[PDB]
Amino acid sequence: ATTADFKNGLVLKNEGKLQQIIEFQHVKPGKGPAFVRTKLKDVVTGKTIDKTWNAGVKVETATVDRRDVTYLYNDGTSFIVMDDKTFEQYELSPDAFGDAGRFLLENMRVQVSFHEGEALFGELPVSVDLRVEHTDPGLQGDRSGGTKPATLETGAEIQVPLFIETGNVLKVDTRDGSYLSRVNN
Ligand code: NA
Repeated sequence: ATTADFKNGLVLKNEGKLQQIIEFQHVKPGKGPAFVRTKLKDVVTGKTIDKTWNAGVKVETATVDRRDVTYLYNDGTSFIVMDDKTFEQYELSPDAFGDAGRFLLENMRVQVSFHEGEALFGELPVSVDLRVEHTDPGLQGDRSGGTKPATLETGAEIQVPLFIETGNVLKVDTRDGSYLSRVNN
């Protein structure tokens, strides 16, 4: 409706794009009119910009419908994906999950967001369990502290503590590709 309606995660229809408010601030400069600064992220492209607004100016929002979805596979071109409730099978851009698509497994439960029935983007869980394809031998005398590169079953690489071995199943933070913990048998 207006700038007063601004909060983080709110998505605007603006100059032909759909842009999420990542950060906003109402500003009273103490000389002249108030205005708003918004850090905006194109939800599709991921490109972020800084924009300013005349305080109280009309804005137009998009309702984003979030659907619980299962990732099936990569057909060489698209991510193939099934809507959990409807069981409908459709294509997503390989980019639709950002850098975190790095960590998609077959049959991973994900969320996809829509405006007027068109997929905008997908999200993995914050934590996912991925197996180690390869890392250097485990060192239990912590003897090499620090971390070593590990290659996950997806081909994604992360830093892991020295005690990790090939075949270990790790918990991984998808927000920044960081080691969380080792899953036990
Ligand atoms: Na992939």
